[PDB]
Amino acid sequence: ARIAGINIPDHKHAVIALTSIYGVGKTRSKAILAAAGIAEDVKISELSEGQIDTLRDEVAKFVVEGDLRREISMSIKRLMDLGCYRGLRHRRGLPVRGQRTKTNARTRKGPRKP
Amino acid sequence: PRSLKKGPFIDLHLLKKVEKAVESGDKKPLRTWSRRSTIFPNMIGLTIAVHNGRQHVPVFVTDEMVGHKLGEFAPTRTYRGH
Amino acid sequence: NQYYGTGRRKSSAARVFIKPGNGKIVINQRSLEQYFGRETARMVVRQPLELVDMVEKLDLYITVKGGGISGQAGAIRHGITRALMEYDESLRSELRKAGFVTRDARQVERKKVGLRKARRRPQFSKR
Amino acid sequence: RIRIRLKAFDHRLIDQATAEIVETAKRTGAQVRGPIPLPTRKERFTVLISPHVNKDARDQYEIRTHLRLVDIVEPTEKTVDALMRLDLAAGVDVQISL
Amino acid sequence: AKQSMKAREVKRVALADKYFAKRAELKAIISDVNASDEDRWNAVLKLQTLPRDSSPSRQRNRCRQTGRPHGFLRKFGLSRIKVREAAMRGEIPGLKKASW
Amino acid sequence: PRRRVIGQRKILPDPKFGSELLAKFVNILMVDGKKSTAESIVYSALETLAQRSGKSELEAFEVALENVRPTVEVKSRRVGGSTYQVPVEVRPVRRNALAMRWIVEAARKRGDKSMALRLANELSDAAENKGTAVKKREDVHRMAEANKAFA
Amino acid sequence: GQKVHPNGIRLGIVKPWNSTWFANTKEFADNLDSDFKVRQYLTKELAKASVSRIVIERPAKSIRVTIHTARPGIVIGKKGEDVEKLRKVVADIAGVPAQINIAEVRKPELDAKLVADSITSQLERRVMFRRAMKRAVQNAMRLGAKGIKVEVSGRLGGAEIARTEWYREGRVPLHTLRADIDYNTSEAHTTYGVIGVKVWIFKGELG
RNA sequence: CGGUCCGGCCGGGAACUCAAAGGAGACUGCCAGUGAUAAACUGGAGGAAGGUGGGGAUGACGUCAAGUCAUCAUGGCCCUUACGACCAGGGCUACACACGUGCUACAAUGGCGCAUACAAAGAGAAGCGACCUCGCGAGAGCAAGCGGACCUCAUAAAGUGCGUCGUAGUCCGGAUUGGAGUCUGCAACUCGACUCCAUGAAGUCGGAAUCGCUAGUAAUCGUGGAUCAGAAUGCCACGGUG
Ligand SMILES: [Mg+2]
Ligand SMILES: [Mg+2]
Ligand SMILES: [Mg+2]
Ligand SMILES: [Mg+2]
Ligand SMILES: [Mg+2]
Ligand SMILES: [Mg+2]
Ligand SMILES: [Mg+2]
Ligand SMILES: [Mg+2]
Ligand SMILES: [Mg+2]
Ligand SMILES: [Mg+2]
Ligand SMILES: [Mg+2]
Ligand SMILES: [Mg+2]
Ligand SMILES: [Mg+2]
Repeated sequence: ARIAGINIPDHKHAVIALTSIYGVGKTRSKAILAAAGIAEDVKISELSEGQIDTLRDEVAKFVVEGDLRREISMSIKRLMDLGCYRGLRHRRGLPVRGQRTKTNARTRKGPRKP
Repeated sequence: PRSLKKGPFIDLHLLKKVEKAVESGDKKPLRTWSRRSTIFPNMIGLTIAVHNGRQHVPVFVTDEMVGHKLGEFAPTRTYRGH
Repeated sequence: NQYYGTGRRKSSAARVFIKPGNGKIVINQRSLEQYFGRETARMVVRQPLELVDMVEKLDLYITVKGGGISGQAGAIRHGITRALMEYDESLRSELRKAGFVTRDARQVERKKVGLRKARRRPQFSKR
Repeated sequence: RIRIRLKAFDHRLIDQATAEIVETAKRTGAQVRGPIPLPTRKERFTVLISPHVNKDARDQYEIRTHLRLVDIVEPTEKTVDALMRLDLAAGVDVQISL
Repeated sequence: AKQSMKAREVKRVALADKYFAKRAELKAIISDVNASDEDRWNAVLKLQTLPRDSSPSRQRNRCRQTGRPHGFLRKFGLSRIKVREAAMRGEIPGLKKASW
Repeated sequence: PRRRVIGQRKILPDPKFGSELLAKFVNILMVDGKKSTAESIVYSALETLAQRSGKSELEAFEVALENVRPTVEVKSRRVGGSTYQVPVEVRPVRRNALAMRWIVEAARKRGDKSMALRLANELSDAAENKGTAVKKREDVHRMAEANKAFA
Repeated sequence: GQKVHPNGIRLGIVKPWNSTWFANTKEFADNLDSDFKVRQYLTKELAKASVSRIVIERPAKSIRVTIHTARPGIVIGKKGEDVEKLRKVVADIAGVPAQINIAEVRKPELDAKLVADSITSQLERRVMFRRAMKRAVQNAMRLGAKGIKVEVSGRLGGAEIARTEWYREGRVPLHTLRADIDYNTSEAHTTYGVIGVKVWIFKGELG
């Protein structure tokens, strides 16, 4: 049960199972399923090889898994290089998107030390 | 951000100044306050001194800085550490 | 002749038209089983009837605006009770005992400035 | 045919005025479909009673805008004329619409 | 507020009144989907050039007695406090201590 | 209630069985004012019990309650200064209620999947005295018993 | 500070509104502003003339300003030249063609506002505040108030610490909504700053 | 009641809901007991409502030289080619950190998916903006209607009925961040909201401690308003469940 690199859960329903792939969430999974011609309810158990192949192909059509990671990462790197406000934020480990830092930055800040 | 129908914003004065600079090709960093202005392709190569409230931080305009606003490369707050 | 009663409970305003013979409950041009999916509401609607003599003894065309489900049901019940009273008048003894003539005066308590709801005060840090 | 809408803030005043208007209508012509009560627009304004801080302290004022529909459906020449000039006005907004 | 602030507000109001149509037209042009790009750009430029105090979104609704930049009410055009003062005195028509 | 010794509110009896007690139980179970879901769950539990026990729907429930129903529980005093956990013979109206609450708590605690199922299981345990509610009851009794010194 | 304004709490009950008119959400604010301005003008002008309650009623795009004053003769002047000037200025202020009525305040010692004004005046011209208050109380009693309270506050006789003194002769039921609690305030701008004079005149119970 | 587009939509009808205006009704008035034969209390009937029926408004003399000279007024002092005024940009959104008040969660009384029922209260002409078309969606285009019991915001959501997930850091959770966008507005970099796709932290009910609430209350579910171009998990209201 491999698709676009990584393994997919054998028991889980396709819509959800697909979501395991980095670069597909729910909507994209659904789209993929539609493209294939498969229902959402079916599992990877009771799913044919030919059927799988089509799905895989569909997935390939999107920028997914390692490629996506490479892209996003690259963007971040570029930003950092630029030294744009966003870049600066990224470098510091502070909220990029314009949040308060006085309090509640703990995701990007990390778990508080003192 | 800004709508695609509305067209990417640039401060008029800076646009004019930039044009002049490009026309001449004379270098010499442009004093700018309008930080709210998308950098253009024509702005690449120039140095623009973007205001940060206090001073005009000189940003050498690279090819990668285009769709960004000027103020992005011109940090206003001067924080180091606690 | 249409023996009738106005029924209100919470924000609902039911109006119950009783007619003798048989027993079909029409709520907003829909059945009792259709309109109220919940059993409790149905029970409440039927309660007064149960208390009094009814099996196939009087039909009841009713319409209710307002409120939710439970409130609506209550209103309907009230209306029914009223109708019964109008019909007979001697049924009040039983109805009174039940606690059914009583229009349930409980409306939602207004939200009050300072308080987050009717009574819930905000959280109190003393120091 | 004649749609007369009375808007006012005091209810007694509007009732009196409305009554007067109805009287004017009836005598001079015909028909008149009575003072119809329309829903009172209640305008809740909550304001900080205090000049500074003390938010839980407040005054909740309202402006009850009372509506009255007269509705006349027989425009006699004498009668139609009369409602514009003769009626007079206190603190009421009268909107006649044909 | 300061007298100065009030004056500024007044000026802004005046400018809006003046330029409403001039700037409105520009805005319309900008909006226009079935229209030229260059024209749109020009319009935008013009708008930018125009005095900013002529933009209605640069007006702060102040209390028409005090000039307060807060606690505003549009029904009355007043500061909350001023409304209260008026309300008590009977100087706002129909307004009264509401309870329910 | 410093002054106001008052009459308690008269709940509507359960729609399916006409049981006040059952209604009360359902109410106790309920959270977020979701009687509808809660009552359904309760019903399901009852059904399950019936399937398992084979006696009845409500009788079984009653039996279960009985085995988690505390005869005596503890209550504070502080006469001189230190603690005195005086046992008190709890009132029969309250007694049922307490038991119900305990049962609910047990259900909440339990590792089974559906709430209703858990509740049913708890009930079964009570009937055969070996669940969590029963344990709690036992503990309470013990507490009372120890402090039977004070009376 | 926690006394609801006696006028305001009774505004639908036993008190008339000063501004008595209708307006939609667009113009209402404007109208209010106009009223304020005209009130201000009258206040400034009819300061010597003992004015109490200036009532504004505007039907059919035209103001009707029912001024209640203890001296009509001084506000009227000769024939209506005094009035005319006032009326014209009101019109100018507002926009609409104005009117300006001048109601006589018989028994001005029972009108609260007038009393307050008098007290303030006394304070200004450098008399014993307390004495003045007492006098006011007496006058009200004489004239036939069911009861009166008056209350001065802050910088009384040039005292550094701010005292708040009040005489309440008779019955002055502020909680009773049906009570005609005619209330008003006035600020004396003395050499030692403001002395703020409140006064409540329970003229009678109503039904 | 007649007619059928099975829509109160149309003749009509003034009943019912409903809409306000004026009333009646609740006062321990009546019966019983207790109590000094008093007040009253306990109970009872009738009554929709019962003992202040519920909720509000209503805050005594004063207290804390409490808060506010940044609403406003105001004594005093002080600044007066500056502590005044205009502008642009920046900041008030900073972030080792500590506290407060919220929201969202940790899940199966749940989520997700489809179908379907039931509100109340409001707001709205530089406004609200159906229907129709485009747009996955935020929204865009055309554009009636309505200063509004008419039209619009606006399909209430919990709920209910089927299906699925089967106790996992999961189809829970949504933070975060990357990309693409939409709208507002001269302008969204600092620094808006919302959308789409992707990403999918912590978190598995919380130490000491601690708060709210006695009924249509808490809890929960949504909905509106104000200010406001835009921008609420805040505030102010509204009903549902309970
Ligand atoms: Mg994924
Ligand atoms: Mg609620
Ligand atoms: Mg000033
Ligand atoms: Mg603004
Ligand atoms: Mg108060
Ligand atoms: Mg009282
Ligand atoms: Mg500036
Ligand atoms: Mg701040
Ligand atoms: Mg709004
Ligand atoms: Mg999820
Ligand atoms: Mg973890
Ligand atoms: Mg209480
Ligand atoms: Mg807004």
